[PDB]
Amino acid sequence: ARGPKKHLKRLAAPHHWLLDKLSGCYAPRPSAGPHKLRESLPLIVFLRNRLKYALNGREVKAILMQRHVKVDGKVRTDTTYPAGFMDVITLDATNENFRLVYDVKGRFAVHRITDEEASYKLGKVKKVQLGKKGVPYVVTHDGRTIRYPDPNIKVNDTVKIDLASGKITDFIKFDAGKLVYVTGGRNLGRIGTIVHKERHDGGFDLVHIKDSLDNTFVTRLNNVFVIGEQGKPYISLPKGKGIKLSIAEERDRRRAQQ
Amino acid sequence: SVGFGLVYNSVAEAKKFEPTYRLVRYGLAEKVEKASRQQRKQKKNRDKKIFGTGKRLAKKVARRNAD
Amino acid sequence: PRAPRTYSKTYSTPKRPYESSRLDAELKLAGEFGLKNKKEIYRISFQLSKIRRAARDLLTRDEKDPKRLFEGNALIRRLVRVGVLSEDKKKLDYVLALKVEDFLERRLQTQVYKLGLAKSVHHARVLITQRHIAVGKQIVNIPSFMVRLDSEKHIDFAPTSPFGGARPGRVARRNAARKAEASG
Amino acid sequence: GKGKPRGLNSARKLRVHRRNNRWAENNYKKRLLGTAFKSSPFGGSSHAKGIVLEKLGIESKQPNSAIRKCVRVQLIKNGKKVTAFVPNDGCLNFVDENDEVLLAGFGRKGKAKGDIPGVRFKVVKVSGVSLLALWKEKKEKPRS
Amino acid sequence: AKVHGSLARAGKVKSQTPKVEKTEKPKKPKGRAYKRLLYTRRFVNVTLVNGKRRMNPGPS
RNA sequence: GGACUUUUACUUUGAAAAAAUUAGAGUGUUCAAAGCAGGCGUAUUGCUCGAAUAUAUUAGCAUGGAAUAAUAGAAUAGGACG
RNA sequence: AGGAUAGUGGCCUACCAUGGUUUCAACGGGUAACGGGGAAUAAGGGUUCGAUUCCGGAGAGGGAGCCUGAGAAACGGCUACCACAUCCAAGGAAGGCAGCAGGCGCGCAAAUUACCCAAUCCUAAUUCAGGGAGGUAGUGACAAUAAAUAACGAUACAGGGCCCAUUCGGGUCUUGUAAUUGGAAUGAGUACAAUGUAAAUACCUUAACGAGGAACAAUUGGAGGGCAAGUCUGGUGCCAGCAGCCGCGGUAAUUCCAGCUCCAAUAGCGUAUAUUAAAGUUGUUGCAGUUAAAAAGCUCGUAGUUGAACUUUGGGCCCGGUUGGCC
Repeated sequence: ARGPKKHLKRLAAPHHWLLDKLSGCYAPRPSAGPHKLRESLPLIVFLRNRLKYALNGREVKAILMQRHVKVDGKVRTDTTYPAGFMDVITLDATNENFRLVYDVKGRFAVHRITDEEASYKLGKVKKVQLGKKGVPYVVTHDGRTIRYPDPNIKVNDTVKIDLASGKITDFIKFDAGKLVYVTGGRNLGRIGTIVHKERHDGGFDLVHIKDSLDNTFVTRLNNVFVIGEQGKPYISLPKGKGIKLSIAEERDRRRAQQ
Repeated sequence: SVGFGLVYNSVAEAKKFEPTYRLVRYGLAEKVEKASRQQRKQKKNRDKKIFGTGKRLAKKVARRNAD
Repeated sequence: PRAPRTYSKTYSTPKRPYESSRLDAELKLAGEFGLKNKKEIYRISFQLSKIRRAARDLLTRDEKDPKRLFEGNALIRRLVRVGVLSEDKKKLDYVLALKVEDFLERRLQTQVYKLGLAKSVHHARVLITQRHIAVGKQIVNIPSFMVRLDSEKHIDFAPTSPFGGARPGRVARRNAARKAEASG
Repeated sequence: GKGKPRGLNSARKLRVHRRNNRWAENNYKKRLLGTAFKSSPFGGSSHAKGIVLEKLGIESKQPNSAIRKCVRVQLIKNGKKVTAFVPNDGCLNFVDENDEVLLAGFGRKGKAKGDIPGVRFKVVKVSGVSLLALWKEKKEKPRS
Repeated sequence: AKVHGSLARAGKVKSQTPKVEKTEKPKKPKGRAYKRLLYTRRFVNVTLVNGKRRMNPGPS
């Protein structure tokens, strides 16, 4: 329509934000950023509909403007900034550090963690290229573009970063038999320990993946997210660890935790 | 009855953070008087059709309406 | 633009209107359970028909069909929680068989009459709508309740109305003022 | 045999054969043609205003003998001439002439109901005044 | 057709009718009260059970 | 990677198919239509499950099969192994 | 080959070959056609609708053009023409509600020329301002949810078991029948108020006030059938009129018009029109074709649909999973 969009209704906003179909017929549009539109969590929906630390966007703007908040080691004083996958946020108040990861129910969880677990993150390499003047570089899944990494670091690998700079703490390559995390599809939030893969040269590299209950499935190689090696995750993981039990098994779980 | 309660760290904190309607219904402030929203829009359209300060147009309208 | 509020009925009219058998049976039911509306009767029959369709198209399925297991167990759970069904009949065939009479006896008005706070189901109706009642610690003025049996244990008259004290009555105060004036 | 083919790659034959036979069908025809909108007087509308011109004393079809006290009408959006059954007793005296009345159909979808030949329509109002109300004196007509 | 005719006779019997008016009676029960009356008329009231349960017995 | 990979239809499985809607889990809007909230405290620090799941036509990608239907194959062999 | 484009490319030009689509329905016409996500409706299959809250498109009175700009072919921006239409101190000047309200006209058919940015969001240089986007309230019987209009004790009749079987006495208790009578019993509406909300007005709360029916008064259809509900009274006399279909009425009307009674549904009920089921009366599932409508006068024949059988069976050998089956 004659130019960029600026508005966003509810019911075009994604499902997993869990925004309610009442309460005004307009929704918070994620302004552009280092993450996409849909696999992103605005800070407004975060603060206003995950913690209830505020009730209204006016209050949230007060918060963002008084700068209790900071992402990537930076204040990021916008009410609708994309808090994407894996991302880190640090709050002086309560001295908390929340991390933005997924749950198996297909939602952005709220992973309470410490300042060092915030001070490092994870990032999937999106691609690698050679910039001008012969500077090899790569770019991640969070719009971060980084220069002079190891040549051993290639595509589909994952990096662990300092968060005071965009430099590397370490890296993990992609190969058969490594612990991963899923981003896309019915498997949103699974953790399923690569068992093998398949090429289909021409499009849609596919991967057969199963979690420790033997339970297997198949996913796209650009929807997966490698988090390190089998056993140790490089971070702390949320309730469930990407399992997707049955409706009845979860019913029994909660009925035990009545 | 059931509602929402909110205590602040102090009166000044409440005054700065809370809504003006809430403070004035508590009695902590004065509801600033305004005219009709339509009247605000009316004078806005007026001074949108006007350009500049206005003293020159005033003197010109004076010299013209003199006769 | 505001997404429109869903609405959907809770009843269904008779396919064929004038069947004397149908009319007399449902009149018996209305005149015993203290009802005003074939609307209400159709409504309850419609709920029953929905659950019965579910029962049919579930027992169509094999055993250990996890859909059958989950949904049938939840159906059992709500039926025992509401009390139309027993605490020992979970085999789904009793569910095929259950009755509008069962729903009606689990309603509040005739329950009130069985408990004896009415002397007539119609007396229960007028007491309900005049708020001389509360099933828990909050007043209710709806006959159609489908009690959950915790209410049954917790029944009493309205605390904030006579027959549970706390006030003599509107016309009670009226009569008292009348006799005060007479003595005056 | 049976006529209708049965092969697995003859759906074209099936669709076109059925298309022709649906043209032989009734409502498909008028629906796809828009008779209600292009040739019918109303334009497929449920009701229609109209102007009476005169009165008519149509005799009744057999086996019956009466006069049905109908009237002659012209419409406004179209200008086509229509008859309308003043239904009940005295209503003609109620709706004498020049009235900007409202008309509707009978209930047989383009046909006459009883012993009222040539007629598909009846009267329902008089300048915004319903005839049953006039007939039972719950209301009374604007004089002019 | 005889499209014209005796259009003068309209309103004959409705005008000629001898006007009689509705006698008075108390306002009757409404809703469930009326249906209560109907149940207790039809079943516990055995007023007309001769062979086939008429409802408006003409004076017989 | 070199390589012959004669053609299909079919059929199985999976990824994916925007929400709302629909069916449907849980949920006492006082019931209900609804909505997605709620519930529990030592009620001062507070604790806490949720917002499932299913459906998603043809067509498109991969996909195990090789029955069924056709489908060219080396015959006055420019025939394969050589 | 070149030009243009932000970019490929008949997008355009120069030159050249003369091709390209077609019954596997091209092309042309029509469309009360924007499309889809979806809605009604059903055993299945399905048929119909879908402008219409979400997605993508198109448009700003019809057309054309273009500046600015990252982004428009912008129209709540410019230029012209066309049809509209306004103010003129007649020289000239300014516009395009298919934005919110609102008006005329069109009609069968459709709301206030209101309050607020409190929220949902957006925008700017920016927390602070603006926003008929939006929310709020008003009209609102479009559709949906709940559910009042009345009830309860005793007093005159009629019962059903049981006891006495001492007769037809009681009837203990019945459950109704009632120009019986009494209470308590709150609601609708009034609220003082608080609460509600930006401020409110409404809901809930509860004071104070607010029923015995004359009270505070439930209508809409119908009573011959399908189709439940008068062998009731008066009037009418194939007239007036009723009735979807059948039919009623021509001096005893079970249909008409009134009174009474009665049934259906109920703050809704009917009526008219469209559409689905019904409808195996569109028939793929699943129609008919001797006579009920329908087998071409007969034959050939292209596309089309359909098209004889055969080419790997067999057995052994092991393996390990599901189901029961000892324990």
